[PDB]
Amino acid sequence: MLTEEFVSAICGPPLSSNTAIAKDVGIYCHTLSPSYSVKSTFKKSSVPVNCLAVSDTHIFAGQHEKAYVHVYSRLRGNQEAFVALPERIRCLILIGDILVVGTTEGRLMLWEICTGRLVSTPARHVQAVSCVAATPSHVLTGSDDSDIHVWSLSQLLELDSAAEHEPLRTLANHRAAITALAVSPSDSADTNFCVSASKDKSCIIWNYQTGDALRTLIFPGYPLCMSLDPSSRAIFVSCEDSSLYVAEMFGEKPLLGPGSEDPSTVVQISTPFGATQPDVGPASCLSVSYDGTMLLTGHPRGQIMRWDISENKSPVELANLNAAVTNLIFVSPFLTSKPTKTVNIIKPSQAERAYTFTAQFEPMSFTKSRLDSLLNATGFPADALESAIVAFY
Amino acid sequence: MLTEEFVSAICGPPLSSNTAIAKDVGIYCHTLSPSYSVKSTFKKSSVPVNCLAVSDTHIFAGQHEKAYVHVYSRLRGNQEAFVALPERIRCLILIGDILVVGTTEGRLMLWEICTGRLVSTPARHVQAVSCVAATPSHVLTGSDDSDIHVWSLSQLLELDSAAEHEPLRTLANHRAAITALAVSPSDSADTNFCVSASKDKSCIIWNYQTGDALRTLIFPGYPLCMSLDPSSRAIFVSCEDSSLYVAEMFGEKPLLGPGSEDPSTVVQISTPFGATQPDVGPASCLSVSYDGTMLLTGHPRGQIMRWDISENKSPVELANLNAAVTNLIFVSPFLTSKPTKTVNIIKPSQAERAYTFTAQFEPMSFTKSRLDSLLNATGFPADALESAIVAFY
Amino acid sequence: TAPPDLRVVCHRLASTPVDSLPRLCPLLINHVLRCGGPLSEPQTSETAMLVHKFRTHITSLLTGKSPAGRFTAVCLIKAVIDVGGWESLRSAEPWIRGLIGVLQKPDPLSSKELSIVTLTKLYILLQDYQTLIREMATPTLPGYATACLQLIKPPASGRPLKVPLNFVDTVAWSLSKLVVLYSTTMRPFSGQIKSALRPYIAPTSSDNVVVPQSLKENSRNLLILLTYTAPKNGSSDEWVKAIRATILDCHTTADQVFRAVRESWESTTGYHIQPVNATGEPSGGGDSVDELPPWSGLQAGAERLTGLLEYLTAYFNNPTRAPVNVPLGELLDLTTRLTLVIPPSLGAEDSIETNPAIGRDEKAELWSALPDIHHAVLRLHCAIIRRLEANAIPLATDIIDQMVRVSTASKQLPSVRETAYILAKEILLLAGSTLPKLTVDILIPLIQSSCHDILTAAGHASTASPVSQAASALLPTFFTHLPQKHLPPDIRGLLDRTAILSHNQSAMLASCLHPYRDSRGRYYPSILPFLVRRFPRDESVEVLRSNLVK
Amino acid sequence: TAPPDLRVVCHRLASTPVDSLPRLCPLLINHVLRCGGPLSEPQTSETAMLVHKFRTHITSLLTGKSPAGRFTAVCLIKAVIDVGGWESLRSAEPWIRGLIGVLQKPDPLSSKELSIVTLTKLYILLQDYQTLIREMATPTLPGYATACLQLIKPPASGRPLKVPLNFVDTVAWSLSKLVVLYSTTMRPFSGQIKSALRPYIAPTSSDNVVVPQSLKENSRNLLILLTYTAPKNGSSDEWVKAIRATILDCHTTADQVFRAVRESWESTTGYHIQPVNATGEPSGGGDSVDELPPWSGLQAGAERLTGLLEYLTAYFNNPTRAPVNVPLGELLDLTTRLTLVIPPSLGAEDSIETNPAIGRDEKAELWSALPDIHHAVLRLHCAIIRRLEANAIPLATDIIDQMVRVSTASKQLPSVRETAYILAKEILLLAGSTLPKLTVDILIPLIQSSCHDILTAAGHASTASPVSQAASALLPTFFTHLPQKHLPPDIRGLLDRTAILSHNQSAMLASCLHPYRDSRGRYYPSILPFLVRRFPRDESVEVLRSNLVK
Amino acid sequence: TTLDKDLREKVVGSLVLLRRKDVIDSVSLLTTLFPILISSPSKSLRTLIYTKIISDLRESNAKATNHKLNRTIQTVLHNLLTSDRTSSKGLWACRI
Amino acid sequence: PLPYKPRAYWDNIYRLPTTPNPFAYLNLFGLPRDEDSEMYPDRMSRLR
Repeated sequence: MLTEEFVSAICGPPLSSNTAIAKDVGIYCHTLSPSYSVKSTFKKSSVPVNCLAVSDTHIFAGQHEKAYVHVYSRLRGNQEAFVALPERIRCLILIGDILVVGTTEGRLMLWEICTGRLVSTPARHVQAVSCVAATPSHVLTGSDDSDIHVWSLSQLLELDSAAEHEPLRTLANHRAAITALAVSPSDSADTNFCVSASKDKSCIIWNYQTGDALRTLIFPGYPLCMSLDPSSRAIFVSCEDSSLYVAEMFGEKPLLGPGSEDPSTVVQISTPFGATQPDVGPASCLSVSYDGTMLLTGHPRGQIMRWDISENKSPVELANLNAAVTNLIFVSPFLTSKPTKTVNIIKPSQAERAYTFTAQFEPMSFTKSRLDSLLNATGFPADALESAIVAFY
Repeated sequence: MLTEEFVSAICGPPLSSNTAIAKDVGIYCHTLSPSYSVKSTFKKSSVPVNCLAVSDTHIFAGQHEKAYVHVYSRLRGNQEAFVALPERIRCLILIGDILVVGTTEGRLMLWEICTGRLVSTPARHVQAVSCVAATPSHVLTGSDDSDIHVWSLSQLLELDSAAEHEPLRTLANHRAAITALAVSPSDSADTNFCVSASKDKSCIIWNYQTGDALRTLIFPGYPLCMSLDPSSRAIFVSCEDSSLYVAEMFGEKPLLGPGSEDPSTVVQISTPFGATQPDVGPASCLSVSYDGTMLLTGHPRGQIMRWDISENKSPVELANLNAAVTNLIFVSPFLTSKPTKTVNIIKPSQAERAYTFTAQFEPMSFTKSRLDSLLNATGFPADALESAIVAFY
Repeated sequence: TAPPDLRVVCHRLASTPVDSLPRLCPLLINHVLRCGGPLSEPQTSETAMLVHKFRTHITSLLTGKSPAGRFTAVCLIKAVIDVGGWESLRSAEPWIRGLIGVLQKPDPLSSKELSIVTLTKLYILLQDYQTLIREMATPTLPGYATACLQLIKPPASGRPLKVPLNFVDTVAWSLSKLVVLYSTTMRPFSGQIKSALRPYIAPTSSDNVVVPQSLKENSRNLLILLTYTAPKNGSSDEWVKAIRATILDCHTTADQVFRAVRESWESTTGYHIQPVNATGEPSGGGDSVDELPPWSGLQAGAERLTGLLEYLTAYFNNPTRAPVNVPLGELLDLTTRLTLVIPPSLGAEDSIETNPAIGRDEKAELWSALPDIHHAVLRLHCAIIRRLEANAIPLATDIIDQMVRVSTASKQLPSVRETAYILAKEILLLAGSTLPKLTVDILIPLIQSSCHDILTAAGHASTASPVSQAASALLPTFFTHLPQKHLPPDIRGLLDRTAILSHNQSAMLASCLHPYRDSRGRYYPSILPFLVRRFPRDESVEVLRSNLVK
Repeated sequence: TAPPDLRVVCHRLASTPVDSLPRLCPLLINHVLRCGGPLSEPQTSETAMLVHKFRTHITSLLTGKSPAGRFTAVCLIKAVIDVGGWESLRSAEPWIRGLIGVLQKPDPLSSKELSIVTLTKLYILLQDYQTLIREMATPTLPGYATACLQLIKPPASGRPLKVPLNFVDTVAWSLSKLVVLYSTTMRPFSGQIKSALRPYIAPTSSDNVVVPQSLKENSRNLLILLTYTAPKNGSSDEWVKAIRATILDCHTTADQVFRAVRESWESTTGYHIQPVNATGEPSGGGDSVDELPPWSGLQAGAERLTGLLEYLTAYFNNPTRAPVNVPLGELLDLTTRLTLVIPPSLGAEDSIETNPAIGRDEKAELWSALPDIHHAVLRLHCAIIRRLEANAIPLATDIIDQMVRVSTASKQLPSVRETAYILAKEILLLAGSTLPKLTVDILIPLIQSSCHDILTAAGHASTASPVSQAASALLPTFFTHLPQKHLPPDIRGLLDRTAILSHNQSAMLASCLHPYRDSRGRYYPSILPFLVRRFPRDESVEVLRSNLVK
Repeated sequence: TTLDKDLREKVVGSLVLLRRKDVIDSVSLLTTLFPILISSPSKSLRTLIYTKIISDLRESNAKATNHKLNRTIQTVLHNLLTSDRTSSKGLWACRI
Repeated sequence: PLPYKPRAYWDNIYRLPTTPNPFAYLNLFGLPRDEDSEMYPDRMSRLR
């Protein structure tokens, strides 16, 4: 029995004066399957687009108009901490135990939640960093200056590092502000890719490690958000004309692969998979389920729309949260084994201290003994039993 | 970096009266890399086309319109056996320890060289079994009635099965005698294929586990011999017009795959990569080396000729064998570990006896003990060494 | 100059008293292992003086009175022979007689065991060089075998063995190593080894001696490898005679064990079930050289039969000198006889027809003894499949039928299920790709049981049981090497659910690459969304992302 | 109808003498494992009567005078608590006291060890039910702890401990298992355990006691997990205090070991090297509780430092009750200091700066003892990488330098090369795909050494070796997790040839997945023809064959 | 939440009726009613479930003081108070 | 049975599932199914 859950975050004042919807609640946590319900709530947060991060211990929420991150402990079910950052937050992602923040000044700050260490790159972006994606070896920051920068995670995270951090590559085929960034889960040199959507009605697929633009796609309206399908077969894109499009990498006319055309050739996409009514609004945020068949979109009028890609062209309304739903993040139905647990967080600080790591060490059975075989064996092990009998006699 | 060897066979009388090559000698074993040298000779045979089988211990050679397979001991240098078969041999192949023989009357025999069983099939073919191919699971027999039949190895080799064996499928789209068969390395029901070559100027690519004809290829002459490249990308084919052609299955326009044509649509190949003079004649046998860069052909006038498909250079004549070269087989430069070695063969006998498999059991370290670790460890293992000290005190 | 490790060796050997040298053996051996250079060089430099002084110290400790000095000498000779090469091999001439003297002296048996291991390694290294053979191995080998056989020789019927059975196991292992390399020299000792190791081939519960499994398998291996010492190249004849005698002993023991039931099995090889007395407990064996030690009791007979089946398994686990004729038909007939005796289900005592002249206690003892016999038969089939590889394809349908019968008879036994899973994996890898619909139908309950075990261990029905591990190793084979067109859709759904909920990455990739067609012929949707979400950066998905390589 | 297994159990327990019951313990254990149903039913049928009679015989044998019957009772109790479930657990309150009584009375130590394992299994299985903790584990547990500490307490200063060190290992393993679950009950005994386990933490050659590795690691784990018993949730404070004390002890021992070498190392944490006396042998340790037992001699100092480094490894190998502050900077500084003292090559002894007054024999001993310290440092780095995973990326650059320096210093020690290969695999899997050109160039000798070892083991320059296995596991990482643009073409050709000659399917698959591009941009030919010819029927190779060609 | 008000009131009343018919246990009815009382948005449903819980306690302790039931319910209320101090759901424990 | 599709096997892996309600036979996110609630897609299961 697998239960799928997702965390939603809203921003702004309530659209309608309804006493049923509580005003103070900014973060909800729901169960999508089998029945929709509001599993838990978190108060006092106004979270803009792409400023929510969810991990099994904590929820990170960047605050609208403030340089603040509210951290909520899911284990204790309450707001653990307020964190004040040097600059205003436009976007943030969580990768492992480090929070990556793209700011309004153009800076990138990486904050280690276990060590309380903050690394602030120089402002290589002359405008606000709009979107940030991350893989365990790379950080991609797309900003409003029509530039996408690729940074090395290991180069950013060095002890006693004094050199000013410089990105490996700059990807600037776009002619407008970058709206969205998404990455493939792969980490190889030639098989990975990233899809970037900008306000020039264009999505570009790059190979960011080689700095080569693999594909160019043009939409009728400028895209707001995207998501890959989990098996990396397709891209789901919301647009400004309230339409949802799907682009398949390996169709009859493939965008990528051996049968694909030249990368200079630009693919026009004009066939919409779905559309929302003007009273609903364009999909502000989009997410894809663990299976990949269900698709959840949050719209600035407060309703959450579920899209069954195989079954139903039209969306199905789950609930109305009376405020602009800005973030939706799914949670994996399976539990993941991690050798450390971040029970408590460490605030960012600038002081001369020895590098300290604060976590609870999980029991992972790294140490094994021969007596553990007798303990965990149902009954007694054979060779140990004849050894015991012989040493008895 | 590697030492490649190949075995060549002779059929027919010597064409030249006076030559340095001995007239009686019928089988040669040469080393192609790094320099050409005749490693060994085997004394008398007249081996037709597709009537040679080479293992790590034996060389089996069918005779010319004579129901004898001459068996030569490769690890002793002599002629071990003169094994008689009930019917004359048109073709023979070796899989594991089973010699699969297609006769002149349409019958298939499986001789287990380690037990002495000689399984015979009913004459499902109506003419001589021209060509045979074998997998670990299936046996394909193509005859002169434009018919290819697929047999299952387990139901062919069942011990007490007295029911008359019947083929699973009949791959019959050809209209002339099947010249050659090749089999893709994969044996899965969805990825396997076999490529035929018949006298109807054509080659058909089949899925021999579903019976679907995946591709039809038209050649300007009817194919004589063929070989898949080691990476299963190209089909080298000799034709009647003394020319060598490549059908590249996954090239600029894939014969198989997502960008392929309709299987009813026929693909015509008209560009030879190689040509031989009327003096040399058409190649009577083809084979491709272990690396795949090197290719050898045999010609009825005695020439063994090397083709470099990589550099597309001129073919180079190695030696003249004074008579027709019908069979060329590369031996793998690397050795495969086999737990049982067939030192001697057992002639087929039809009498009541227990199922006796005879071979030499090779040391493959099928058991383990704590003292074997002490012997094989350079020095003593640590924990056993303190155990020995504690037992001493 | 001399290496620092050699200098430390010389200094510590000079300064340390002989009694505390076993404390310092771990570091001395490490330094001698580091000193591979000066000892390998042929024999004036400081390296030469220190090497000569170290060798003189080793010889003095070996010939010394001190048992601790002898122990340190054995350890350092083992190290020197390991990293010395030809020079140490040819200079080790007094060391062989010293080691045999250590064996003869009343030294501790840990020192004797290390001396035995060192002598075995030394003879194995001597086998390579033919001059070294006739100058070292030929005279000393009768003395070594004589000393070891005097140590392991039974003194009398009333007098038990002074040395323990682990030391007897060490001697058996060493002689097992040495009979292959030296057959003619060990030929005079062949008769006494059989009489010494006779009571450890198939020990029973009537012997009142606990025999270790290592001693059992080493005695079996030595009494099979003793065919190497046959005169006039009689190795094959002795091997065939011994294996046929073992099969006959299994049949005669199975008569006494299966007096309780009347058998519908009819031999295809020639054996006839002779009548057996129905009065008293079953008994067997004797005191002759060609017979195993006697036993009395149904459980003792079951242990004898299991030990004889494992002794048969050791024939396929051990190599042969010459080509030998394996009686596969007789082995199949014996295993068919042993697997046709199905233990009854609950409340089905009248389901199995039996002799009405016996007791309920003997019936209940046989119904408990049967799964062990079937389990030993299954390991024997595993050994036959592993040794023969594709030459056991004629045996495929018989072993499948026996596996199905045994697993359905003893589906509640975890060990029987585990060995059934291992045998099923081997058979399906061998000839499982072309099995008919009837064989797939009779393999379906094993698929369901394996998936149930994997899902039970996964917690979607804790530590991993061996049954769970054996079923998890078999789960990818149900996709790769099974006809998916003959498989019912619920079985495919159970397999895919088991793979996804158990995070079996090979099973999920196998399910993706071997899709299931419906009655329409339309392919089922691929697991791959789950594979990429659970293992995103594995080689399994990196090979499926090969279409973007360029 | 009673089960046949239960009927056989009752009959054989009724008939068998107690002196021969341990010989038939393997029979009885397997039969009780088969007896699943009747033991799990809740508390008249014949099955219930036989179950009650069985429990009566178990209690009678456990409380009887016969030690053999007590041994059989321990085995039967272990089988019962493994099989019969909650009824068997709840009907075991005299069994716990009898098992403690077996430990108290002078029974043989095999029976005592099996009683310890059975009691540990009881106390672990009781944790599923909260109430049974209240009736059973909590009251009877202090008596068990008292008996164990009475067994492993040193009786007198002049008198050595009676029980052997493997029995002390068993007791330490049981208490290590129980301090996690019953910390409050183990709180009064924390003083005795720390005094009893003090010699076994970092034993030296000056202790004149051979301490097993299992006892060492179990004592380390127990003294680390004894922080669970800290009052007022002081577990984290005690953990931090103890690990910082261990680092300080490592530094103080490293002073006396490295007094011969002039160190250019400087401490980021602020530790300053104390002046050391030039005369006399190196010495350290104290008779007090917080220091370890004393040592004398450079070799003893080396073993003390190695044992302390393994204790630091056990810190990351054991779990914690509460979040703790790990001194990563202090550990990194300590490992930097222990890796900066370098062994000289042949003729580099004059190049390495040394103390003038120190002995040259002591210099040679230090150059001998350095690679073991480096081995322990690399193992500690491997443990830190395994515990932290992606949180050790900031440490990754320093561990690369330490590993390269250690391996280039001692490329002639197979154990050091093996540990370097394992650490290289861990680091390159962690942060390897973004290494700079200089780091790829300084990792080239490690690549060459690994390929040389693999080719030597494959014969195309042997048999299986731990170094060969480690290098073979490391080999696909050179393709998957290294920048191919930074590699020279000769290194890539060496890697391809090594993979082909070793027939390493994963390495060849990774090489086919990652093509090589030179400075001009020409694609070097793939090794796919070798891979398809060697492993033709593998499904990943099939996907490569069908995707790379298109 | 989704059901009609009258239907969910009838479901709660039918559950209480089954408890009076002794089909279900008091502990089972209380553990299936109390989380809905805590987390229900409907004021009428909360009041009705609270009234049914009070009636269940009165009927259970009418014969004799059911110490096990009282101790378990007091434990549930204490855990509800201890779990979150800032939460307002402790007023139900206070009112009960 | 439907005729042979030359690009079905690889599109089944490299394209989105076109079957309405995919993975319903897995029942991963749904309730456990009894005999009456089980799936019987093919005529053999329906018949038996």
